Amino acid sequence: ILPADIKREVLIKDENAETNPDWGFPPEKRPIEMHIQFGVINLDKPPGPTSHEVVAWIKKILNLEKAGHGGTLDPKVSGVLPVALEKATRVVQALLPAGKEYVALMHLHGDVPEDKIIQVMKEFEGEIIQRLRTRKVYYIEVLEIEGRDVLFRVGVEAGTYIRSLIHHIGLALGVGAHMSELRRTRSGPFKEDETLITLHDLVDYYYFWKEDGIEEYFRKAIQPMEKAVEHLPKVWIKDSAVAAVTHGADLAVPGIAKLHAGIKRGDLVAIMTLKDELVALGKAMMTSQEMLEKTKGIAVDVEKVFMPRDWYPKLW
Amino acid sequence: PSYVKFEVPKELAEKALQAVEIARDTGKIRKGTNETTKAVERGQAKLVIIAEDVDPEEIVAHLPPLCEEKEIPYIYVPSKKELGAAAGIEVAAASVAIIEPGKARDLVEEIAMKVKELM
Amino acid sequence: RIRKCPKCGRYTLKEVCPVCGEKTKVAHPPRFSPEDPYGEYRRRWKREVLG
RNA sequence: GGGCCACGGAAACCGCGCGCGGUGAUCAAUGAGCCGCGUUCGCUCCCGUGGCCCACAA
RNA sequence: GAGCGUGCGGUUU
Ligand SMILES: [Zn+2]
Repeated sequence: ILPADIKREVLIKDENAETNPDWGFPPEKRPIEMHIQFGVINLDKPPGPTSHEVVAWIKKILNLEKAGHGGTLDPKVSGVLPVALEKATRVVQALLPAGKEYVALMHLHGDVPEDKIIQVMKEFEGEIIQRLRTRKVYYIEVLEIEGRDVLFRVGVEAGTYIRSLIHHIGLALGVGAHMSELRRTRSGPFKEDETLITLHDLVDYYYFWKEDGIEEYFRKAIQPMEKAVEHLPKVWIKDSAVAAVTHGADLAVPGIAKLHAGIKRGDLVAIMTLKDELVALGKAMMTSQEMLEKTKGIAVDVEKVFMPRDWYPKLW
Repeated sequence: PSYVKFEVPKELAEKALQAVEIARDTGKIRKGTNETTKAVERGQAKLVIIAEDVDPEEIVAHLPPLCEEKEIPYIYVPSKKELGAAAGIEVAAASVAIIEPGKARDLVEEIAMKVKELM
Repeated sequence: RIRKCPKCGRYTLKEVCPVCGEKTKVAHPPRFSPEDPYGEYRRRWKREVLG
């Protein structure tokens, strides 16, 4: 369990608001070219390359020009590397803060009883400090122990170094320790699921689409950028507000249809249409209870606009 | 697994390990997936042998389709551990290709007969 | 060394899921080259498994 | 004047590592050691250049 | 320019 896993109440502000089907393009309605411009790949990085090379490759193979990955994985490490294509690139800034999960293989340098190990690992749940900063360990689970090998799952605040963590466990046990194997299993909303795709599948799916004429598997290779923001608090806006916020208009109360409860001032919120398209990313200027009771005022400072300006009419 | 484009009799697999066993200290074989593949590409491979427990599949799975393009006989064997040991090395081999046959020149001619039957 | 039950999704060093009993597989994706020398042939094998 | 979007706030060479081609090994053939060629993304705030808007959602 | 994200570390203009 990480913080993003909290269930959110949805408060309804305008019960009567519906959406016009002829404006915008809900994710599963985007022509495949357009599906890529706003696409996010949930990539399973291989052992060997740096996160940056992997991203250069993808850019070369799929003939893109923009693409940035989320939290950097080290060369030796594998697993969940979210990769944001083209106009979806910036959504990554919303992944960078969210929590991570790893499965790690710690190898001890001395002999320690299984009970000491586990008992001691589970001291580290809580706060930790690594060289000079203070990160968080959400949970530690010891899967299995073969003599000096300890396989365990760990859940952390972003920016936490597992290598370093393992070292501190080595020291707490006294005999010392080192990381012999690391795999990231979750980064924010990206988990190991049917969307998690290898480079071989991805480039193959690409060629089935480009050279065979079958766009199907490649479409499954790419997720809508809305995905990258699933773990964020949301406020859904009426069509009449959508072109205005895509123009840098900040979102006032009267544009709200529906929001998540629990939003606090300063929080980072996704701004969605009722078709569940991601319009913009922004920062609350009101809590959730304020946005609801109120009827006029700025509810969200719009800071990053993803939705193109021509998808919805300028209803002002 | 999925790269295994056909079944193989028990006695037939043991046959394959016999040839490579022979064609090494006698003939000229090339062990290791990377060498075996270069061999097929160059078309000097007489018979390619493929282990069945190769994980991940992407390591050897390019071979059966490659042999087709090169019309070169290829057979499967149960174990990458025994296929390795049967090639003058104490490690494991996912893939062997006898470049040049030894005492097992007949035993080799016999196998292309039984693979062609299994397709 | 790190393995995974293809059914339970459990992580393990063993070859038998100690959760479900299925055979486990290596957690890591295959190594990839930006040159992909045998892409031509993998794809052939792959298209057959799919149609 | 304010917001949003776009572009601009260097360049090169070496090293580890990694990857390809060659060779192919005294528990790394799922590739040692050696030789050669290659090889690294974006984001955030701030400041210039330009574009679109100024929209409390009717 | 200050930074971040684990991925980079050295010569110079
Ligand atoms: Zn499983």
